[PDB]
Amino acid sequence: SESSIENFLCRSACVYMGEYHTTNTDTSKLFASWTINARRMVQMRRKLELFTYVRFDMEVTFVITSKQDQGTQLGQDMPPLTHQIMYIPPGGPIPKSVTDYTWQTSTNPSIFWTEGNAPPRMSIPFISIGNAYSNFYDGWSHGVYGYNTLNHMGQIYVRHVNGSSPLPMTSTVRMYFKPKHVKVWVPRPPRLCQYKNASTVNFTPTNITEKRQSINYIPETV
Amino acid sequence: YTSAGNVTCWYQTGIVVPAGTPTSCSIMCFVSACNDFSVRLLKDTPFI
Amino acid sequence: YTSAGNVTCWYQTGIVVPAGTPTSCSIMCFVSACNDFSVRLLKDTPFI
Amino acid sequence: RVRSITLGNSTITTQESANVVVAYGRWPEYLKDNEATAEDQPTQPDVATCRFYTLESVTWERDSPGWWWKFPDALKDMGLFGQNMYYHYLGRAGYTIHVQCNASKFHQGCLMVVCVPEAEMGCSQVDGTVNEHSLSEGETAKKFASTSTNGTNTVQSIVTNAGMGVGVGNLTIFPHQWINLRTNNCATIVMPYINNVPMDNMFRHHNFTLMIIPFVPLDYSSDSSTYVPITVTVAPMCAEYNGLR
Amino acid sequence: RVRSITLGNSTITTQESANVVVAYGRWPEYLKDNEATAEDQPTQPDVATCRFYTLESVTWERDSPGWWWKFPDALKDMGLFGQNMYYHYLGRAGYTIHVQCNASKFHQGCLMVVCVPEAEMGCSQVDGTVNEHSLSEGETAKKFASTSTNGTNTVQSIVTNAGMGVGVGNLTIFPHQWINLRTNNCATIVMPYINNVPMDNMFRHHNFTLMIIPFVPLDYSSDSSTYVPITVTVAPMCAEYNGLR
Amino acid sequence: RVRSITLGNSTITTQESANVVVAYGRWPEYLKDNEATAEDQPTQPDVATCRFYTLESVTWERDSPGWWWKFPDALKDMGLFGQNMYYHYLGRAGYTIHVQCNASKFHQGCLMVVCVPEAEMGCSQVDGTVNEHSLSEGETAKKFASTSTNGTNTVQSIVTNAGMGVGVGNLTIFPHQWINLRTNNCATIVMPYINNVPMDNMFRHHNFTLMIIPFVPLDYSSDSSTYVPITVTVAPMCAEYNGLR
Repeated sequence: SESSIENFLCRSACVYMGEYHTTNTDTSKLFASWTINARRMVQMRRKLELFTYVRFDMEVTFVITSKQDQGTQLGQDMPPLTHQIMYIPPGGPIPKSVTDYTWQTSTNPSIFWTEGNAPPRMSIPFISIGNAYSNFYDGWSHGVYGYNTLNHMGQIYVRHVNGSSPLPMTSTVRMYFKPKHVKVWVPRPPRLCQYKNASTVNFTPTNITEKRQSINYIPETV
Repeated sequence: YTSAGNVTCWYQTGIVVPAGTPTSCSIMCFVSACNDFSVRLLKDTPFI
Repeated sequence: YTSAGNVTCWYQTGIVVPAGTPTSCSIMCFVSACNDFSVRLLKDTPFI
Repeated sequence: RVRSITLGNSTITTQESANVVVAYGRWPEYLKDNEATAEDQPTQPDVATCRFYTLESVTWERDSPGWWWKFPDALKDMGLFGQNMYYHYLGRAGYTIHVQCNASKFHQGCLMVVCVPEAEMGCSQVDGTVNEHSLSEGETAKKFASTSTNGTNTVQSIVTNAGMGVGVGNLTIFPHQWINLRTNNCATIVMPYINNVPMDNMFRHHNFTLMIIPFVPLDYSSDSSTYVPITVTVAPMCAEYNGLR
Repeated sequence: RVRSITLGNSTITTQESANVVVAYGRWPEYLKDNEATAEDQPTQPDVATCRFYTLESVTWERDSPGWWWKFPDALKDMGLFGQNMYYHYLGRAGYTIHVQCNASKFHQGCLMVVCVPEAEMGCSQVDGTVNEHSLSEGETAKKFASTSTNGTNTVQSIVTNAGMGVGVGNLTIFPHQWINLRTNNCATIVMPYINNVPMDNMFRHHNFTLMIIPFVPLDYSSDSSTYVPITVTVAPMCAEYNGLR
Repeated sequence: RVRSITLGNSTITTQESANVVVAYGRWPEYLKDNEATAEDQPTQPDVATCRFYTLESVTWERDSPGWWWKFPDALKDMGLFGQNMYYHYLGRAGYTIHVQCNASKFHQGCLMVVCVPEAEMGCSQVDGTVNEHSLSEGETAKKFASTSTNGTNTVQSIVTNAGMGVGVGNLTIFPHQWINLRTNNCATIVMPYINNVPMDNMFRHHNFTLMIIPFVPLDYSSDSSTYVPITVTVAPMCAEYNGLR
């Protein structure tokens, strides 16, 4: 009952933590971004690799905390801060500044949230023109080995929702991810070697198991 | 220092061959679970 | 320069024997006709 | 107690005491009619795709780590089934694979024969990428190694990790068969079409991989033959392509 | 065509094509109820007496005259069945004996396996008496000799007279089985309890004797193994003792 | 799976898995009654003609071209059936022929066993004539040669032409059986009486000829026996003679 597929896979986890400012002199530090896949979380990756094909919905919750920068200026009286969390489907426009037009496109779903309230949450369906996702692909992208374009799942972007000339602030977002209504096909053996990077199956050769003293050795009984 | 059962194998007779066959040989073991197996308290694995 | 089919035989693995058996060996072929065979225009044979 | 099987203009002979593994319980079949009714009409050759194709034999010696083939494109030069790979943009098929040995009662050894879907392989250099030639050579087999390999763009082919980063004793999770020279010398595996889409292009994707791996090495004594031949025969089943009209 | 048999926490494996000799047509059983109704109440262990006990293997070489064991007291150190021999004053039981060989098709030889009730043995000195150690050593086998023996208090163990003063070709009168390396390698004998009283004390009386005797010696050639192992396994049946309350 | 057959005061043992060739579909039988009703009355011995007669074994070595016997007169010294050949002026009979080999699983070879009616043979000299001794020696076999022979009055016995001027690969047109040391070692042929008259004299006519011819020579290795014995056993069936009263 605890070994069913749902109870084994449907569990929440922190998969990305990022920081972003209201004012800066880099302009890439003004927003945070994440590409959705399940290959940079080493514990979820291994449980997912026991199968060849998967199908699930996604649920994402966001925990967001702010701070005034230790730069100099005190005595402030500020209202609570507002944030915008945008999801981009596969085949959507990507922003490059925080002032871009794509933060207003009608087909990118978006959430507006102010601090002090309950943590925000959105639910994404199975988004693929194929019939399942694949954890393993023995092919070419059209050319990269092992990468097929049916596994695109979208992106998430987060910014502040101030007006003009805002006050300096630093925020941190943590994303909690959970698959739901899961189905799996074609079981596989468990990964025996350590993972080396996030896109390949590359590995250094590993021992089959650890040694004992002799082929007869059994430890003394208590 | 286990409190578990054990399995051992012994030579009852020895291996006998005709002329022209290899002298040494090998045995292989396979393990599996039977239908009445149960598990509880999902946790994290100690291998990665 | 025939316009006929052909048959060939290939070594997939090689022959493996124990100790004390002959090394080489032989194959034999037998031919026959199946029930649907027909012949026409009796003539003289070219062998005597 | 010998059966003779004819597919098309091919004939092979097997033993009626054979054992057959149907991969996941599923026999091959046509995608029925109406996944994509209107402008996706398929066609099927059924001419000289259903016929036995026999590759070259491989030679099992005392130190042989193993062999592997990729499917398809092990058949890209095989008569009509290979012609159809160039004329058509999409296809699909199941297969029947026979593996046979020729050995005596004075030999000994043990083989695993396994069919692995999506067998993605690793590079010999951890921050490298695999080449197209090092993954397959068509109807010629690639070889596993007994130690860890080097060189650029090569599959890391140490046989204990099977090129995939797992323990090779655990490949029994896939459709597999054992050949123990003591008790049998043949193996049949029937594989259906397995993908996450109904059809696909047959040149830049390897559906599955056939592997043959000795777990107990070949042994013989005084004047037996020093090798054993292994032979592989493949018959495509229920092949189907996009319509051209 | 292999059967797997479990008695208690023991498991062994045999072939389903076995042949079984039931000694005189009689299966073992309990003395029913009322030979000695009033103050002779028995009890039965049925706990870990019904279980396979396996002795050490013996080694059959080119010049092996033979082996013998005494029953009981070949089992006086065997777990619970041996504990019950010390706690109880009277007992009885039947037995199942399996004998197995491990040999190849390049070996040859022939064994007789016989169970002899009341196998009273003679001394090496005609006006002498036999010792208790020279009759048995428990779970270790005694050995027959190929010539006539000497020394005091020893059984005269020349193998042609089997220590009993008869011709050894005539022991087929007892429950017996042949093992011909050419055709089989196993033998099962089921022995009931045979005495002239219903119960008895198990320490100063040997109910029966198991003997194993080669009639055609072991032969092999160039680089086969030079010995063959023989293995004996015993399961007590319907054991029964005097009540203690 | 062994059968034991007794004819008269003879007993032989065969395997119940035998295969039997009845020559042209016809079992032997008596010419019924009334071909020659009035003054042609026959009689039948049925005493010690129906019984197994066993000849001497022949020795199959590495270079053995083959053997042949003539029927009858291979039995002119065989007890009663031979006495009847001298007492009676006309006769007839059918036969059952068993041929057996004694070989191991480490030997190899292949034999044809064929029964040929009217096997008229040619002379070694083209303008010559064959002798009576060179056609048969009774219960001793004649031998084929591996090259062409010479000398006066001798059968030209090169084995590829079988002494008859035909190709030896075509003798399968006659009642025949194959003995492949790999799969069987025995052959039974049941021959009826075949002539163009109902009875005949048994001294100046050879009804048929039994031939045994190796097509793949005997091979063995290191310390196996260097020969293989072949044994022939004959039982006459439904013998019948002219009445004497």
